[PDB]
Amino acid sequence: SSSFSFGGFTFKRTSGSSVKREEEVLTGNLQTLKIRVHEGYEEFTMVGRRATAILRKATRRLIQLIVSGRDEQSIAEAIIVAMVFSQEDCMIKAVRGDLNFVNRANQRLNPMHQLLRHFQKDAKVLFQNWGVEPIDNVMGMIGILPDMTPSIEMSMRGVRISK
Repeated sequence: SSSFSFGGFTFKRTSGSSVKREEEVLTGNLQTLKIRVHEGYEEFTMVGRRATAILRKATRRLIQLIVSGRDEQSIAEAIIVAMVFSQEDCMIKAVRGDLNFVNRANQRLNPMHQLLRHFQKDAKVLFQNWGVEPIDNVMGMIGILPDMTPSIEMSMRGVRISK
């Protein structure tokens, strides 16, 4: 039906539904945010000049993120955007400080953009609370660790690398 841009990446759905839903979450700084949650399985591609990815997800959970990029750091940039987009609660909980990002008109960025801006600042807490898991490298799936170390043994939950 159509694309969009978020976090410096063009998104493009390739399966799943666009119904809305409101939910209140609580950050790790005890601030309340009101977010628009897509309930159901949806699948997107993500494209930016130094990385591209496939993102599969369901309700407030990332199923799978396969990413390719020029290197570890361009790959990390794809990962942070997908984690924020996932909307998972370990993501919401990784927030420190109040989020009050604004445009040049002193209007609030929307809640999703509040999260994105926070984690673009720095994703260390995000990555450390996300969860790691074993990988099968007999299937060619490369892993990446919370510190950006590539590994053939583990990876941050749901994340795999392919270039």
